[PDB]
Amino acid sequence: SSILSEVSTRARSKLPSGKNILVFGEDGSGKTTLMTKLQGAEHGKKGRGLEYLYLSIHDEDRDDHTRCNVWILDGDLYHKGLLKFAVSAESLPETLVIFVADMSRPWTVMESLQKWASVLREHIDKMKIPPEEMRELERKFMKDFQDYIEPVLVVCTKCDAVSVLEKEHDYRDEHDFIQSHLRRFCLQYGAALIYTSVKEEKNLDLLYKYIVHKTYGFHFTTPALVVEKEAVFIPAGWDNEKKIAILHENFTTVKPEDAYEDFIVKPPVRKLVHDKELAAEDEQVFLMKQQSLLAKQ
Amino acid sequence: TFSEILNRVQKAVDDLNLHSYSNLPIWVNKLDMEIERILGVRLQAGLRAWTQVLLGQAEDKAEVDMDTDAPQVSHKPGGEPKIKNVVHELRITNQVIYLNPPIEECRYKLYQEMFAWKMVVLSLPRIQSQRYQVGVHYELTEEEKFYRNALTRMPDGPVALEESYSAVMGIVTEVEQYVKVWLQYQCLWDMQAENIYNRLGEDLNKWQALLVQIRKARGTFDNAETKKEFGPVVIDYGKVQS
Repeated sequence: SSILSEVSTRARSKLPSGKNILVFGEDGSGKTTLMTKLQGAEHGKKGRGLEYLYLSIHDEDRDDHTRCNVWILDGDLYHKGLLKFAVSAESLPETLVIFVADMSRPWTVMESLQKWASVLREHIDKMKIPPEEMRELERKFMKDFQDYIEPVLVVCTKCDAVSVLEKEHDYRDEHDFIQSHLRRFCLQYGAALIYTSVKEEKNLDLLYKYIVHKTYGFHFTTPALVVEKEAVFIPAGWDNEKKIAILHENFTTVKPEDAYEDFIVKPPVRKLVHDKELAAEDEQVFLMKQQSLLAKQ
Repeated sequence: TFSEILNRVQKAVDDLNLHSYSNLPIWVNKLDMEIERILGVRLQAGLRAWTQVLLGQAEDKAEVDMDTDAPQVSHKPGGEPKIKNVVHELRITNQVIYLNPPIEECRYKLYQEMFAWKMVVLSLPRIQSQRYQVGVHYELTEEEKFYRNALTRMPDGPVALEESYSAVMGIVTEVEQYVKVWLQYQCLWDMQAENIYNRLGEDLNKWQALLVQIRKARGTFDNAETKKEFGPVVIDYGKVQS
């Protein structure tokens, strides 16, 4: 035994399967579709609550395989308690957090992102980690931050809807506003931004490479792109307020301090405004009305 | 059976739209809420029946009391979910114990059987008040098209749904712990036979003692069992047992 145990402690081990990805976003933001596509599956059955899956990761050079746990939460907070089932104390460092930003509904991007970021914050509050462990994790994360040279990951979905925004809502290059706001939010939370389009198959391989890099520690070489309007990619540590200032030059009616809701408006969708409930007058009330009519005569 | 029923109600509502009655969206909206409520309780029953089948707590019809002379033609609201056997071939190659299918694939296979069950309800067509209007300029998403939202309409709140997730996680976790014990017999490979021979050295007494120990350890695998069931999940450890 002692023998077998000692042999075991020398195992060439597989890459860590325990690794976890947590995905957040509003319903209909494309969370499930995005992850299913990354998995290589054609059809993902839509779940309400805490959705599940895993990525098969293959290293061709070593001819080795490993698999990343996948967990995507439902948009409704009614299913929030499932997060304790997605991330635990032991599995928290192995977990990579993915937040979905819906570019088909840009006006709810920031608000939903603060919704998702907050919910994660209360979750880690409930987790009750030791303060020393929390400081150690923050040290590791910030060490990864400044050591970047040329974790939370923000992925933008259905960016091709920008083409609709140019037509349906008369958007232009200035409405720079949303991406500057998103980059400032990333700086606030130290996240990496990437733009994606499953419809156009944009940056899917770049996304997959970056996920494998951040989780398994694999290599990564693609540079930061911030010029293309709907293909912006910013790895962690690249963004800065001075670097964000390039977009503020292109503004001509708005200012960087201007509110998101004022410049970008939530459209009042023309739902079927239901008519007033018409109800037959009761016999008593109708007859009191008739009494009032007769008495005055 | 549900879709056929939802077909009949839609035709009647289309007749109401056909004759131009007042306030039809309000009455349809009230009926639509009532239908979703019924789909809520049936979906809650379906998950709990599925959870019982997953945990092995589903009661077979043999235990239905025969003294009750009343016919139970009404089928179970949660149905009779049948989780099929999912054997995992445990294996050791070049002294390296690895499992294909892994416990992670048990997580995949188990959650996958479950994802089929939820789709019995979540994929049903959603009743539309203005279905009769064709080409109506109204946005329609998947939640509008199907009752993909019924999973929040469960009567005991989200408990029935969270019990199903907990049940799947519990069974997969048990399988993972069981498989982890075999995946640990890679101890033959991890440090070689030569390392044990360095440990024994030239002492023939230690070699005599080791030969007795190896024979005792062999006796633990001389069992005819190849498959162990933990609820509906089977581990074909017989391949490793070979």
